[PDB]
Amino acid sequence: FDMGGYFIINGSEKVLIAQERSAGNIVQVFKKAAPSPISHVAEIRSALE
Amino acid sequence: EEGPQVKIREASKDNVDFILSNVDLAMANSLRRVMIAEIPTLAIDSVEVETNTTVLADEFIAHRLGLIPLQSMDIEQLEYSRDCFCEDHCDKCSVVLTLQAFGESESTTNVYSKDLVIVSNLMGRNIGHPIIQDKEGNGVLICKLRKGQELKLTCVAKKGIAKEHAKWGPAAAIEFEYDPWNKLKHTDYWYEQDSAKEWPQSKNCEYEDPPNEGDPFDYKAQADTFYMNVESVGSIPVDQVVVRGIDTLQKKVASILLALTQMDQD
Amino acid sequence: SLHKMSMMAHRVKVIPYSTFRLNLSVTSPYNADFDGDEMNLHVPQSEETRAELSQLCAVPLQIVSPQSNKPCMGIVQDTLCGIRKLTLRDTFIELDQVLNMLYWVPDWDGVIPTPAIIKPKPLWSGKQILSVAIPNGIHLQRFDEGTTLLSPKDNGMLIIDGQIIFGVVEKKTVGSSNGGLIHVVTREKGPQVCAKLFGNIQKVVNFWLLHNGFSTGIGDTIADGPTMREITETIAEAKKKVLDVTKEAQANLLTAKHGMTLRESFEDNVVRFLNEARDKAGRLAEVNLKDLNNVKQMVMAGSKGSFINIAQMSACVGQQSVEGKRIAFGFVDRTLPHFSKDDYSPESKGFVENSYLRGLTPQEFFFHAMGGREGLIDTAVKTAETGYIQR
Amino acid sequence: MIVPVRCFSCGKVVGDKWESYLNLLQEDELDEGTALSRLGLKRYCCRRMILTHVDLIEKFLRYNP
Amino acid sequence: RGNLMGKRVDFSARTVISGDPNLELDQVGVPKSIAKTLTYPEVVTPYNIDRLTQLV
Amino acid sequence: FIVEDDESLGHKELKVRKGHIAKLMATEYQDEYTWSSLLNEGLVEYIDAEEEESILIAMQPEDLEPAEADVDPAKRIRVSHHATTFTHCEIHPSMILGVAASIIPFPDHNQSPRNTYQSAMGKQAMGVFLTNYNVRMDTMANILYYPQKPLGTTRAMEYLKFRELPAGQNAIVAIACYSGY
Amino acid sequence: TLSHLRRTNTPILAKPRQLHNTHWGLVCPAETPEGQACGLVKNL
Amino acid sequence: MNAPDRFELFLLGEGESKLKIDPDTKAPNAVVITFEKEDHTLGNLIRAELLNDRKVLFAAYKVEHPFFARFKLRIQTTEGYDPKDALKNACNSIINKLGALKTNFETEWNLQTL
Amino acid sequence: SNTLFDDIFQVSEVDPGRYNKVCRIEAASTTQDQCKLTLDINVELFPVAAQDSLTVTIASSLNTRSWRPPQAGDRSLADDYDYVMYGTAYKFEEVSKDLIAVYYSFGGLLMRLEGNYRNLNNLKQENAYLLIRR
Amino acid sequence: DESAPITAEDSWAVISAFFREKGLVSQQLD
Amino acid sequence: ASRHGQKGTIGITYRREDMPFTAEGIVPDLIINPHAIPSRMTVAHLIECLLSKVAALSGNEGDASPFTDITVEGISKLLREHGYQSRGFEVMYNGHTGKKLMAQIFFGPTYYQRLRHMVDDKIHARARGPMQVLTRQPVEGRSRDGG
RNA sequence: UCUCACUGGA
Ligand SMILES: [Mg+2]
Ligand SMILES: [Zn+2]
Ligand SMILES: [Zn+2]
Repeated sequence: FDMGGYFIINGSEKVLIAQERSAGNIVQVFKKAAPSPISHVAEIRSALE
Repeated sequence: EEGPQVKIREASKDNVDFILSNVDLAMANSLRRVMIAEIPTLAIDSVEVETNTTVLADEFIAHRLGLIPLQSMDIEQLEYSRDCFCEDHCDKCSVVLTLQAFGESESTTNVYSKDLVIVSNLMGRNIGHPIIQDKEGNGVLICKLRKGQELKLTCVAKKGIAKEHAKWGPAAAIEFEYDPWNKLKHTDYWYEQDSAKEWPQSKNCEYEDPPNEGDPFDYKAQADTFYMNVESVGSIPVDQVVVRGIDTLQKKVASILLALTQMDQD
Repeated sequence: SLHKMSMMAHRVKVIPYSTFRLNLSVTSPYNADFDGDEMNLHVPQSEETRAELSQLCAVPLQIVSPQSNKPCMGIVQDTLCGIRKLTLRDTFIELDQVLNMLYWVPDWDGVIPTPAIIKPKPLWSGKQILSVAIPNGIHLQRFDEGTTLLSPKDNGMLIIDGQIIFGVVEKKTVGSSNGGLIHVVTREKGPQVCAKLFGNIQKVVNFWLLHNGFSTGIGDTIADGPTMREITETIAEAKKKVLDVTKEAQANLLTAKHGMTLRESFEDNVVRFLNEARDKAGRLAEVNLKDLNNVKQMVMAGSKGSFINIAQMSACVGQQSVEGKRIAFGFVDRTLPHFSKDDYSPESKGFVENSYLRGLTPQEFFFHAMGGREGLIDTAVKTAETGYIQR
Repeated sequence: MIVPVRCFSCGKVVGDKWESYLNLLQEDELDEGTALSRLGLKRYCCRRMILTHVDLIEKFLRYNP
Repeated sequence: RGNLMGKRVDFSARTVISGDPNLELDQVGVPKSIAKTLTYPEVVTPYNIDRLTQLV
Repeated sequence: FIVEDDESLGHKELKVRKGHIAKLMATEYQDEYTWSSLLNEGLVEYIDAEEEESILIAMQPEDLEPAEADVDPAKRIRVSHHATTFTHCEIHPSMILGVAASIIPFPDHNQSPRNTYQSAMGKQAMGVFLTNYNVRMDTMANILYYPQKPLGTTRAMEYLKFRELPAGQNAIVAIACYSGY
Repeated sequence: TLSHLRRTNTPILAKPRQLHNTHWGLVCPAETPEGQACGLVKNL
Repeated sequence: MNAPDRFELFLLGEGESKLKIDPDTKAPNAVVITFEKEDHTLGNLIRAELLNDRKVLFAAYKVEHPFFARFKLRIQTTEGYDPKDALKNACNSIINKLGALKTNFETEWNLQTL
Repeated sequence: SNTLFDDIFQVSEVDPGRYNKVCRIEAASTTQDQCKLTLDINVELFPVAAQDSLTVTIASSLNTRSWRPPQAGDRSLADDYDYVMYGTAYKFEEVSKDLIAVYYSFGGLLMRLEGNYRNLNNLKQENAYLLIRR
Repeated sequence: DESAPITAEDSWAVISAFFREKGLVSQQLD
Repeated sequence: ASRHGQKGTIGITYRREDMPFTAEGIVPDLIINPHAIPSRMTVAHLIECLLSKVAALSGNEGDASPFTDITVEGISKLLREHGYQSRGFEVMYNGHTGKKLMAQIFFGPTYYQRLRHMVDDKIHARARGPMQVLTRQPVEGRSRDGG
């Protein structure tokens, strides 16, 4: 009834947490506040995967 | 007669049921309490294991061993190992059991109650028989093992009552209920619209009459006409447990009188 | 640690079975509970240290609280509901049980009191045998609504010297209250007489509860049939009201009072009519229920719960929320894909229709999961910021 | 595991009943309220032991000497 | 802030709690094995020299 | 599921049908018709939140598809259909709970922070953890001497293998003050 | 162990600790430990 | 560690008088006796037969605390009557009813099938 | 140690509102017109419906200390009415110059009794009994 | 008739074939 | 702990003559607080007890699939057809007097969970153990008897 | 021999 999904690093059963983030390469626009000369700011994360 | 009349209804080898009428409330309650707790009984206490490779623990298996009920017809002539003045156990305060179960049949080698052999000299006493109440004559399911596994014990069984433990209780779920048609107003049933229809028409309503609705409220009557259903494990039959229980209750009230004679002379 | 009462002193009574005890009415100002929450133990060391702690920091010296000039202790859940059932007039007691409780009081005067009913038979209206616990030189008077000496409700009070003349015992006598009986006991006598008051009332109501009993269950939750039908048609007329004001919003003829636009002037009307209907249906349920409703008995006790709690468990759950608003679209135009786009029905905006009895459709379950995770957000930030503001 | 000796509330032994109840289910496949009525646990608080109890002993004894 | 305004102390005891109403308002039920290890250094006093020598 | 109306019964209907389920029942009896075969049959559609931007599900297919051309008083309240154009269908909404949070018998009645407390606590439940326990050499294993399947059996326990490997017990409970403890 | 395997981390009075309506059916709507990790670590 | 000698509920250690008897300061002829190592069984039995007499005016038991095993009973009899004699009349009424019960029940055991 | 005051009443309404055992009652004054009694009575031992005749007596005597059991061989008592109850007067509220109403508590019970010629009779005495037949 | 409109109890078998096709560490293995 | 957040600790223990008992001669094992229910409103606990009673009596098993259509009226009819009270009530007996309690008892079984945090794993007491080196203070941590 | 990291409880 073990199903696995886990490694063995030096005998330890270490288990990787699925991480979580937001990419760029999608339309992103904000509403920046009073300490700025920007009223709205668009953005990409131009990150080459 | 004079006081407590007994009118036994349906009974069995291991079932008693009786109108115990013209007795007092706390008398009935004290009786069911002493027959729960206060009766000595032989069962396995000390466990010495030599070797074990089974899938169960030594301590777990010893706990089952303790929960095995043996024959306890002859409890009166067996000593406590505390009041016996020997070296920690003898053949009048202790019952030795020895069990070696090996397996070679290659399909679920089993171990049950009836494997126990009383290697201790019982001195001709009706004690220590593992109670095969089984229809197919096997006993409690003790252990399961294979080829290389093995079950090797050396156990000592002793006396005691249901207050040290639960392992020395042969009592097994003793009931007590009086006066179904409640003229005593000891309990008003929870109800939305009608308690007589909502709450179910109970079991022992046959013997005492329905309470004749149109009457004013009686205050004088005490607790009468009790219907105490008893039971047992089978270490002693169900008459002898009521016998030894009333005997031990009588003995403890005699111990009150013993303390009174201790008091009024000194 | 948060106040003067956050530490106290008590005598030692060595026991087996390793826990730390405390009496069940000092577990209120400690703000502890029996979920395994932990307390420490500091043993003072010099002679004068022992003198200082024993003469100041013991509990009866602390009883009246400086926090808002009230008593910080009182009587809590089980003892409280038990004394609420006990001082009812119906609690007629036999002979030997009066004998047993009068030994159970640790400072009985050895005086068997005169039975208030001796017509043939010696009985007791158990307020009187409670009165032997209350020591001498007392008065209190409350006059709740129409209590003018001929109470058709036995609500209020009157005490003379340890004789309850009339009235139930509840939280606004034996708990933490402004005209607290514990307050009057401490002022008229002092701390050790107050400390013995707690022991008397505790063990008296303890024995009476052990040989009477108080339970509760689903029978305290289910209302009667036609009244549950009235509840459901009442919420139906609430949705009739929200349907009329939505169809008045469709025509856009909504007189928005100043402070908000038309949409939020519609929103406040929807929320107000919704929760007004909720609490009207809750009152309908609460006056449906009869005396044998045990949770209603706990409500009039004041141990736990509220009229809102019985209203939630019977009539309707009500209105979920996140951050003050009702449910706004995490998507565009809708809170859930099971819903249409651009819905200002309350059923998508976060109304929940049935109480905990009938259940949860999964949209309601998700709304309620939001409404609870919001509360876990607020504890998991306010512990940090109130701890900094404290220090 | 094993069915417990002396079903905890009452303490009447029911660990005798397991093999007979096993062959009663595998042999006749009735409703288990009637099956335990045949093996006679009248009170439900002890009927719970045979209706509940899960064996893991066979999946233990598959392994190895 | 760690060693000067309140630190880790001696003569300390920490456990779980439990309730009882049979005790009283100025009473706390200490375990026997804490009582075997929590202690008090009181001076030799003639007022209970018998009981103190009986304790030792 | 996929509930396009590709059958001439009139109004809109499912594309999954009972014969496919019966072929799945033959696949139960194997214990040739796998979930990959269900995908390649074109019956179930992998949907993210981005595709969930522009759909309109139906929850219970034996409720929400047809129209009404009597009611249980002690039952919950389902709302309506203020639409007709439903495109996909929930399998069973009792899958949206998690691993630990679906072991809850009857979460249909709680106050949801209590469920959150259940998800916190139920991790810490102790009993059977695995099956190779006498073989492994790990730290802090907590074997219950007598495991017990629960009385509440949510069917997620079955595929969850909880009813095969539990970690607690039953007992008998009453709810009344007894002796002030 | 199974819930430990299907668990989700996130690094950083704000909105991301909430239970957003996009989590419907994907994230367990009633699991997160207490403490400062409230609202953020999620499960499927 | 802290689970005590479990046999202290009924047996003893070194040197306990199984009773302890004292007068009382409230009323004429009131005597409190504690009984060690018994319970509500023996207590309720003694108190129930002690209720019945007219030569007693007050008698009541309680337990102190269910950790330890000892419990108290206080009796005020009438004037001149020895309260220990009230006790003696009550407990031999107890042995009276117990023996009559044993006789009747054994007779109906024998005079019935199986 | 004598009978303080006796009286004769009819009954208009017994009111068992909210209650199983204790029930209030209202006195129809088939006497001189001044006397009126509202009274919580325990109908568990005293089954009383409307229009009974009740001879209510104050009777602070049986011709303090502990109360012995009532020793069913013999007692010195005036007990042979139906109804013996015990309690306390507290306050005699002034509706003076035509009447004086008296207000009593029986350890948890309520008595209001009206009328005016007992301007000398009763007191704020601790015990104040009650004795009713029929 | 194989073309029946379904109940929810069929979906339990759907999930049955789903899980006993994959398992529960599906994204780990993927 | 239970399965719906009614976690707690073992208050005090009795044995069965002190423990209460019922008209069929059974005892409960664990009794809870009646005030623990109606604040947190965990009606799931009551429904689990009730349906567990019906199922464990009749031999079948209660559908604990959450969003089904099980009614309390359904569990009520199936319980009353066995013969206790329709909402699930009973009458238990005191263990000392054996008096009929004037109210009733709600009764049933329920799966309970043993979790961690034992009494021999939260106990800590220091009376002058060893010290540190830098500050020479009382040490911290249980496994070297910290303060 | 402890420093740090990360879990865990309130
Ligand atoms: Mg806490
Ligand atoms: Zn020997
Ligand atoms: Zn059992």
